[PDB]
Amino acid sequence: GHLGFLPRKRAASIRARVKAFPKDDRSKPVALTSFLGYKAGMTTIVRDLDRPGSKFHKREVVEAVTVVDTPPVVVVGVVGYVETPRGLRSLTTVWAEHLSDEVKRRFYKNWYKSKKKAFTKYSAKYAQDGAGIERELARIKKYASVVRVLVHTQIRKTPLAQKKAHLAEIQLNGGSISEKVDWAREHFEKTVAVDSVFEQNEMIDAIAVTKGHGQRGYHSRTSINHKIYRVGKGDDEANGATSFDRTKKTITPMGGFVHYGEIKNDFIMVKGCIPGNRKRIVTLRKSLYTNTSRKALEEVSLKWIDTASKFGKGRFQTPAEKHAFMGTLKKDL
RNA sequence: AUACCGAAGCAGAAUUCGGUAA
RNA sequence: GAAUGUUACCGCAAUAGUAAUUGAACUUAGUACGAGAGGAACAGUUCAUUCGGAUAAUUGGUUUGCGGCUGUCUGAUCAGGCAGCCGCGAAGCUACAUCCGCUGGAUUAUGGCUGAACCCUCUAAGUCAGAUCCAUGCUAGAACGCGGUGAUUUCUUUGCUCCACACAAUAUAGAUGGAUACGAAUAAGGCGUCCUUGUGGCGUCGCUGAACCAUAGCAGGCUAGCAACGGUGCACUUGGCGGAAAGGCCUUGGGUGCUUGCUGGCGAAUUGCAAUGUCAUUUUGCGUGGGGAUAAAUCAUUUGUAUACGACUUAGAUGUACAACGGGGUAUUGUAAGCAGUACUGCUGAGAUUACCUUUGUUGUCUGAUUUGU
Repeated sequence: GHLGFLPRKRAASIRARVKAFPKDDRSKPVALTSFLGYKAGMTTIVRDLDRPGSKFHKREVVEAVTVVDTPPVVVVGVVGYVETPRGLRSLTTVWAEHLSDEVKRRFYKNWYKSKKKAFTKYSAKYAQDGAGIERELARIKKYASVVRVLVHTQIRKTPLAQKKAHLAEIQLNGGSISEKVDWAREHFEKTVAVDSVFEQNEMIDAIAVTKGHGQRGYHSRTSINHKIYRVGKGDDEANGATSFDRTKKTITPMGGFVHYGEIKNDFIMVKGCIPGNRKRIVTLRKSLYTNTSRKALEEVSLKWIDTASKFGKGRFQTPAEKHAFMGTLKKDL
């Protein structure tokens, strides 16, 4: 057994705690250092191997790729940090004036029984000329060194019975922390898309809690060197609008995703599998730095995508395939 | 446990020796 | 899972566990070498084996649900009620399935530079290249670590909280004028000045704080006069600085006492020759007035990512919120009940189930007990 991955004690929460960020680039424009989303099932994808010298070089090759259910990231605040001899410390936290019901639920377990006195008087302080809630920005500018944005996911968009919001801190790539806080404030209550941070062929890393076998499993894990193959937009239609297979369909498997994960929002395709099963929230990061190897730098296309259901063994790809061979079906037509 | 140095009439391949190190 | 404020969310990390590993192919190659066969090599690329984490794209040992097969039989073909067998296949157990498994410093052995010991010297003063130690990363989080943040019982007869005054208990790891702020060197640094502004010139300081600020009044009162509007106890007000443990530093203007800077008038006694002769706050308790806000958690209900049992993850006090359904998709089966007679033929790839998604219309529910609170 691995010595580093011991003891095997289970994680304390579904969300995996991120404790490392890709340094701090003082020259890059302001951008998010990571992304948050939810994990769906898995599928299959094939692409052309442009890698030189490979056995399957310049040939179509099948690769296993998972699908991450990514809801839009709506900013709710930002957190500043200051260097100290006792380690990094969060000097001040601020919020985006207004908070959705899902965000308020995160602070409540018996939400229905509670009088729902969530963020309210704080908004009353904001409901004026600003003063303290505006001087906090100046205080952050004066002393802060690294600023982490505070965002939550649109859980109600995800097909999850649990409507409680999930929130985590994300560091800002850009320098000039004044610009960091200015951009964060301007983005208060705004919605951020995947294209604003990640991009196709980027070697992102995945971190999440492992599957529980029902103590084996249910522990946080980090997987690095995973290449994105296509930015997905499940809000629209015809997600399979690739250059090949001009018979546009949807990435959703027949009858919906197995067990759970009926995609109804943005999604992303990532090379290989991801730790943990569906219904688990997964955070994405740029993998610190980008390797210069062809396996990490080369860009890839996409073609065949499997759509047959897995509620059994799998056969039918689309409902329109059932005709001709079955003759008459008086029960239906 | 593998390799890093100096030497051999060590052309190359290849081989041996003194030190580091398990 | 027990305790410091109540509860909960997002964070930091003192600390500890460390992780990768070997071979193979191209191009540098038939190149340098070399009579000759034979055959280097850095760097750039492509794969798998040893080991580790994952998930099921596929595979794999792994809902009597669909077709029919035997027996006890309803009378009788339609039914298997009871005990199972041949094809398809999940649900999980669970691997013979798949991907991935990182880049920066200081060193040493070692190769040099400057340069004495005494021409030389990689070493004595230092330094460049350079594998063992630490960093990056991953895993847990002091449950005897820390920061920020959502809210602070509308009646315990202001209940909670911060303040003003106001009486007690509680004790001190131990006041009895003042922690009375640069940096850098110790084979030199300040101070005041000059400036043709520098590693500069001039005068000079240390050799201890054995000092600096203050220190006089019944333990510190009343009052009179002189010189200035300086010093200072205290309530305000304009503004700046301090985020490392900033929680302090002040700054403008008056207001109000003292002023021992100087000169006078008042009382000190009896504690009897002394008995620390009681003056600081740390915490907590009770009595009023000046304001501020009025919430949260457990069980229940349940969920299924979780699941040996705990635990964990959820939904709900009026909106497609919770949940039933048949429908729809999904998976499965290949000729079912009968009727058309030509000794199996059209309905009939049929009906069909469907613990996965789906909940479109109807329909039912939406209200309880306990606890917390500086």
